[PDB]
Amino acid sequence: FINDRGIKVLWEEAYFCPCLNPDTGHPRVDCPRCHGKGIAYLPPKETIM
Amino acid sequence: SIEKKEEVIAHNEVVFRSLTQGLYVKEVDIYSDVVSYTKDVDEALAMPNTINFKNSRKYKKLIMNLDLEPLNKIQKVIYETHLEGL
Amino acid sequence: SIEKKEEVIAHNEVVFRSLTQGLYVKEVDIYSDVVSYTKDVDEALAMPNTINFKNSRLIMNLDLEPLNKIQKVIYETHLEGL
Amino acid sequence: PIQDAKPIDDIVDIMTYLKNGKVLRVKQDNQGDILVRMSPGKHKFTEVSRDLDKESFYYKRHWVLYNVSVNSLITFDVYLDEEYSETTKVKYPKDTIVEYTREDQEKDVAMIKEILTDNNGNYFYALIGETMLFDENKLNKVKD
Amino acid sequence: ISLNPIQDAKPIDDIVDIMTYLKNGKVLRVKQDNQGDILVRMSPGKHKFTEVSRDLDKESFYYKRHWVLYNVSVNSLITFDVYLDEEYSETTKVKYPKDTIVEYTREDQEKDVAMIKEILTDNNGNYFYALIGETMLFDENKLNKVKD
Amino acid sequence: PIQDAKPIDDIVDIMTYLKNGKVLRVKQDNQGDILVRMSPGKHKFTEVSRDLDKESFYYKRHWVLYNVSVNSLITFDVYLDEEYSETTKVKYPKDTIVEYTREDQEKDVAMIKEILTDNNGNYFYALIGETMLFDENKLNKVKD
Ligand SMILES: [Zn+2]
Repeated sequence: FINDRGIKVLWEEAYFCPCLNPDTGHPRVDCPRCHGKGIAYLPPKETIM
Repeated sequence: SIEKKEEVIAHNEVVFRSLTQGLYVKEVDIYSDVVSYTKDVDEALAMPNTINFKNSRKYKKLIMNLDLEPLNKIQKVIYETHLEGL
Repeated sequence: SIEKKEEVIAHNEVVFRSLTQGLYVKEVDIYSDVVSYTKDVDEALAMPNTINFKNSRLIMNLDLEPLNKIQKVIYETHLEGL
Repeated sequence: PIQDAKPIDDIVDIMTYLKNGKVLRVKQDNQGDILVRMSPGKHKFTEVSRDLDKESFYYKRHWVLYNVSVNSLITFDVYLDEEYSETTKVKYPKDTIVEYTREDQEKDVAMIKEILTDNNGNYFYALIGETMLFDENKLNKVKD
Repeated sequence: ISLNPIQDAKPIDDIVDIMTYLKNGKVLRVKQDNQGDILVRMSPGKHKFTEVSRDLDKESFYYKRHWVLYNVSVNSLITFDVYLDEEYSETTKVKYPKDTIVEYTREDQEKDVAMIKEILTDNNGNYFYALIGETMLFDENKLNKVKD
Repeated sequence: PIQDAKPIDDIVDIMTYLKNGKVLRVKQDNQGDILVRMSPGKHKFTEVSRDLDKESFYYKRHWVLYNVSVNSLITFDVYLDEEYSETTKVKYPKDTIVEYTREDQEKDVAMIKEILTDNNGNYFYALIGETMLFDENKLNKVKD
């Protein structure tokens, strides 16, 4: 049922980047893992949803 | 008689040198080509190289220039405790 | 290699230590006789290491093992190539 | 000849090198290049990196898990990471559609079979079905 | 008055031999933890690619297996035990496989643990078990397994 | 021999001691040890404690009701709390999977049957199916 009514979608999990400032607790403006957002992401997983 | 020893890193940043001219870069243009130079290490186009700032993007064009020699400028402070007897 | 270096002596003191237990002095009484001991090397009771003080008061106990403590702090830089 | 490429043929050799722990470089189509690696320690699993440049004091590679498909390895070209050459400065890449003229002044299409050069830097090209060498000008890059 | 010993389906641990067999085209059977047991194969012909089938039986004249293209993962092979489909079979799903440590009662009423070195079968299909240090072959009911 | 263990065999003796009111120690599997007790006063019911150390001016045991199962008592090992020994300093515990070699240089597995020591502290071990004693080095701790 789910595979039938769903749409193909890329699922990528979220995790806090190591680049977070240890003292303020807020992220670097630019880094490869996360582009200013304080949360990085894992490789995508193909999924129907 | 070093009773104890400790080391600290204050700064760790990259600095570039021209292979032939022997000068250190200080400024670049919009295209990121060198505009100015200095013969002073204390005044250079420092790129941070701490743990968080690795894998930068600001100076990719500068890095690939074969005329430039990157240097890892690192500053340290080391504390040594001596016990010299009576 | 080294591009620039300088050495300075932040402190120079005399530390008192027991001969039997091996623990350094931490706290003392009115006459400066020992009431507490500590295993730490830095927190131990200490006095300036200069002749004037020594002439100005070893004096507290017969456990005669003072220790001249000297602290060296060094500033240096490197230019490590690729 | 030129030493700028040393592709691996058998997947068995690829797996053997992965067991040894040496990094690999895996090309893609209209897409970024990939590095692949076997994780160390107790648990063995594949890891990938989107970065390509050599490790240094100012540049460190990032590794993450991924369910790499054997289809990619067997199909796509693979190299040893340490011995890979970034570019060979030639107008036409290897395995590229090209056009030429035969000995009887007949036009024909082909793909590049070999890329060669002399000691003076002049580049000669050999096409499929043509043993003789062709000048860079004599070739023509066919549009997709 | 018996049948000769029956070999157990040796699991394959080294990835290199797995890949070599696959390149040779020999069928592989993968015991997935989550979604059961599947077959894995390399496509014949020039267009090389991995294929999967859930037609989970030995090939027969009346039962021909159907193969679907799939992007089998290296990690799947490594973490999951894999067997050659020529060996893995319903013939002998022995309760106590070879090299398994089992608890057996000795004649002196003292329970001992020994590793099964050899297993065979007889006319009735029983499972005779050989234990190190003893010659007499035990039966299924006498033995016991200790886990963890 | 060593006096570090005195397990109870019959559950009847366990119930008899519980009637007398003496505390018991009941082991668990990959889990904390338990103390069990019979409540005093008019109403009789079992009580348990997660604490193990001896009562003192600085340490008091905590008791609560619980529907203790006879299965645990009959299956798990049980000791008198007062006479229990915390540890016997030996490499291998009793009833542990071990590996050794027989007299004919044949390798075999077994469990420890007895734990022994001499007056000098040297520890000897006896395995199931082996009357002779084995050195600590001669044994091998089998991995689960
Ligand atoms: Zn980040």
